[PDB]
Amino acid sequence: PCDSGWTLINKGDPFCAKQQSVTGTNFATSMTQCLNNGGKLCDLQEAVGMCQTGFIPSNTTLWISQLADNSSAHVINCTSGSWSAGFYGFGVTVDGSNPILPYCCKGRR
Amino acid sequence: SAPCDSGWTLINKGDPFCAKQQSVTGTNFATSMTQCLNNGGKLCDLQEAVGMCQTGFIPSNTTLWISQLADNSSAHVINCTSGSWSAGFYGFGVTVDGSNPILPYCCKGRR
Amino acid sequence: SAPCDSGWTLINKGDPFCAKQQSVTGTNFATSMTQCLNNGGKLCDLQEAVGMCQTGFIPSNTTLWISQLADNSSAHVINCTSGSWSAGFYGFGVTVDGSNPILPYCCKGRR
Repeated sequence: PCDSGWTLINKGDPFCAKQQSVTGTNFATSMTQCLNNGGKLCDLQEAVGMCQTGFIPSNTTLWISQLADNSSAHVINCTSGSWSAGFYGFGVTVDGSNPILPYCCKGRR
Repeated sequence: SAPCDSGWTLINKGDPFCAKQQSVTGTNFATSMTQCLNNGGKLCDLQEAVGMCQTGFIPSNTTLWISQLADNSSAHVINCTSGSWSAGFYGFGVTVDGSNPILPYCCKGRR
Repeated sequence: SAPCDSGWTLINKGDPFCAKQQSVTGTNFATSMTQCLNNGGKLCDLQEAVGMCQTGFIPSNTTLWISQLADNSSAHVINCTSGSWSAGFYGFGVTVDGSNPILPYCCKGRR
């Protein structure tokens, strides 16, 4: 159901996700990279589903698609299956001990 | 040739989608989302709730979670009354909006 | 077959999706959402607007609503100029962003 390099996440309506980088990347760069790879930054529920599946490693922070304000965006941290929310300015690349990784999601093919 | 899974209902607003009421009891945000994800769907976003209210699939005077955070600790709810909608927000652990219970509704794509 | 319906354009950015400018004059948030819902779609989200700007579908110096709320009374807008985007927020009844009319854009899934 997913293109080469993507993974079928079986939560909600199953979708396809991919960790796009191992480097800490800012918000706009994350979104643009994912858009160039035929996908989008995952929303809140897709992040929660990937965390519940174990697809996202424990204690990992990623940018989700929601804005916190005109100059900030929300991050989701995944640890031991549970999710927590935060936000940062568009230019931030490191959420405490975790570099903020870009994760792309897209529909089933 | 059914447009939805059994237990789900086609809402003809925007691109028609499939909605289902998960529970009749007030439920917090995290449990709402987890139950929707475990029922093959996800929490309805703002426009899906507006469509379900305009169609009448959501009865008058109904408060339900939507899939947008209000801050790191809160999420938005939508109240539906007399065919019109209004937005509010509440902490994750909250299960009640005034006299109304915050009910979980799930949405997914038309099949 | 055709990826989009008559009037809608396939946007080749992110998950490729069908889009349509719903009006040429400033429209408030609620009327924008209602027009989109009544014409088979919904207000585009943040990444859909960013893609439409990066592909050139959105002309330069264009402000449009998106589907996210900034609070219970306001919604976010995206302005596209050159290849780049910026985020603002305005009350539901606002029609103009500075000297830019707030235009409604509808988005939906392909095929």
